[PDB]
Amino acid sequence: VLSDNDKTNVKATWSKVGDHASDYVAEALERMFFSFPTTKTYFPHFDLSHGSGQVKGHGKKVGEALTQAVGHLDDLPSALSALSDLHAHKLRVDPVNFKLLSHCLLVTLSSHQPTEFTPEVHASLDKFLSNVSTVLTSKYR
Amino acid sequence: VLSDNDKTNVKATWSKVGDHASDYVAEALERMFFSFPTTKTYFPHFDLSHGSGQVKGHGKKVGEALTQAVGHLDDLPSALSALSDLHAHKLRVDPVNFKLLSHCLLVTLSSHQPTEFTPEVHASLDKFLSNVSTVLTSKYR
Amino acid sequence: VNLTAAEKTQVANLWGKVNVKELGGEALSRLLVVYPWTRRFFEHFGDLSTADAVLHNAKVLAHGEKVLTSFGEGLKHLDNLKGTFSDLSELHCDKLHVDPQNFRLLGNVLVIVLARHFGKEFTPDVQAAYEKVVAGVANALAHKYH
Amino acid sequence: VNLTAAEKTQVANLWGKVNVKELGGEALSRLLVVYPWTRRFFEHFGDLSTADAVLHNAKVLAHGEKVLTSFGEGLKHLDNLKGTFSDLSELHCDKLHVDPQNFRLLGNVLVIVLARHFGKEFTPDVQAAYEKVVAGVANALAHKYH
Ligand code: HEM
Ligand code: HEM
Ligand code: HEM
Ligand code: HEM
Repeated sequence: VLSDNDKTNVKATWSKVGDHASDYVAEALERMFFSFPTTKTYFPHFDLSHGSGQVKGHGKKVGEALTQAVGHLDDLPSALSALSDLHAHKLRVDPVNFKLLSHCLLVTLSSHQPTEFTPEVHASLDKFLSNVSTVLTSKYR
Repeated sequence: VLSDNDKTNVKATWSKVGDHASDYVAEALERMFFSFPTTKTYFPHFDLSHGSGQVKGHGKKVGEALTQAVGHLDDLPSALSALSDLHAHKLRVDPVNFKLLSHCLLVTLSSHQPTEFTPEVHASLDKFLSNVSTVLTSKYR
Repeated sequence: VNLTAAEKTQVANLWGKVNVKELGGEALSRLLVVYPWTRRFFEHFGDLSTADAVLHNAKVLAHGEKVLTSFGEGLKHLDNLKGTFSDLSELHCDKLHVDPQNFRLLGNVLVIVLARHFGKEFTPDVQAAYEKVVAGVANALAHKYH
Repeated sequence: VNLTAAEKTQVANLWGKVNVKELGGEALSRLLVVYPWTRRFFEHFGDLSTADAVLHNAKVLAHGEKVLTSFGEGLKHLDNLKGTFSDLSELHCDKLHVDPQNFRLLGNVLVIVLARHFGKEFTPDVQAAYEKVVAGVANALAHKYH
């Protein structure tokens, strides 16, 4: 389902992000919390104000997982196996929330890399983030 | 992924359905059109009134695809190949609608088979219908 | 919520036949078995690692009753679900931190449960009425989120 | 929709800078490329076979301009989106047979298109306000469905 062109578009995109992965994802979560407050129900233990250490820490960890996914597009179920277990057994985030984060990830990318976020690139990234979301919820039931 | 027990539960449910598949599915679809009126935007050419012959005819076809699905649980992609082409390239039903019909299929089966429709069977059937939906939309992009 | 006079009768008639303890128990039970991740909010009730523990947990069954009984309260104020469920919306958001998506999931299970118990009586039309009711209830409980 | 005074000013300030043709073209274009099943409503718009065909489709671009002009107009009535879009809502349901999920899809594309054009002036607060408006507009447009 991820075509060779979709994988090329994905790695192209993430390579332009570069060392900004952690900051961009940190910014994606804040965009999620502000525009989609229901997602905040999963972080009652976080200070969710702008610049909080907990969100920045979380952005970093989420970014690293996406970097791994970008590195293993042929076998995402195997790259994300431990996070898969975690979200299924402990975190238990309703699957509708993955789409909201994916959406805020696209807004962040698009805002930071305007000329590189082409329609076809957008299309590939949406398929990827939906793919990662499927993998992370794959063991829920 | 459907475990052995889920497949047992699906096959038991459907064996218990028997010659009622056309009637049960035609009913599901009516429950869908009336409960979820947005779904009727895909059938503007249909008689959607209560008891409809057109809906009945369509239910027979949909039941047939379900029966074939039930008979090929290990390889749904292969069994539903022609159907996933058609929904992808022609019908282009938004992925959101497949849940609405699944929900009414569960309403119909629970109504007609209350003793067989246990929490566990319920869960197995929901996973199955979600698997059918995923396969039917697998070629959308 | 926008319901016809014929639909309100249908809604009220069926609910007078509803055992809130039994169907309450079952609706919450089925939520936790069918969508196992919803068990996160009730882990303090005891062992919920399996379908069978879930079905035999006294606190899960008792909570399902409480929940259905609150749902019944909504039915007494169908023109004003927002007002009725205002305090509970604030409670679920601020204190319970429950993702309102769950309200929708519970709604769907409630319909399957009414259907399971009432057979033939739960017609496509009776269903349409309750589908509008569960979405109204869901939206109302979500309304005070922030 | 319920916007604070700060948010409404933000909505209006960003839109004054929107090139309706340019960004409406892009937004419809990106809808058809990102979510290819949406092209089912544009079978008569000529070539939509490739992503670059979509992108050079004079009728897609034009219709996109038309859509955002209407969106734009709806931003003059943020206290009453349902009344504003009531006629278009009946038209999309009864004439065009457009599954209203599509409005939610376009809303998301629009937010992304706005981010892309405005960059870092489209702050998280600015997105949040615009998220409220696109769900409000989508909601107004689905409202007369039956
Ligand atoms: C809106 C969707 C999501 C929600 C609501 C969510 C929720 C959570 C929560 C509450 C935690 C625990 C955070 C903590 O207490 O430190 C967490 C951990 C984590 N999740 Fe998610 N998640 C979402 C999507 C994702 C996605 C798309 C990824 C893939 C990158 C991901 C990967 C992770 C990682 C890498 C951790 C930290 C794991 C660890 O410490 O071992 N999550 N998630
Ligand atoms: C997941 C369960 C579904 C199954 C098993 C299924 C299968 C089928 C089958 C067997 C046909 C008839 C093919 C033929 O012989 O020409 C069909 C056609 C069709 N399907 Fe589905 N589909 C499903 C979901 C949906 C949903 C949710 C919708 C939209 C609400 C939909 C929309 C349609 C439409 C509009 C047609 C053409 C009807 C006509 O011939 O006029 N499908 N599908
Ligand atoms: C849809 C899934 C729902 C979940 C997962 C959920 C979650 C919870 C939780 C965890 C509690 C507190 C239990 C405890 O810690 O002792 C609670 C309380 C409560 N809920 Fe829900 N809720 C849901 C939906 C509903 C619905 C639809 C209603 C009907 C209006 C409802 C009405 C109530 C009531 C009346 C209480 C007791 C509040 C009090 O007075 O302390 N809930 N809910
Ligand atoms: C997002 C998915 C949407 C789809 C698939 C869609 C579909 C269509 C179609 C097929 C037409 C008639 C085709 C034509 O003009 O040749 C149309 C007309 C129109 N639509 Fe949409 N629409 C969408 C969203 C929107 C939105 C968000 C708005 C405004 C906020 C809008 C406003 C209009 C207007 C103003 C017309 C022209 C009506 C007329 O002149 O009679 N549409 N739409």
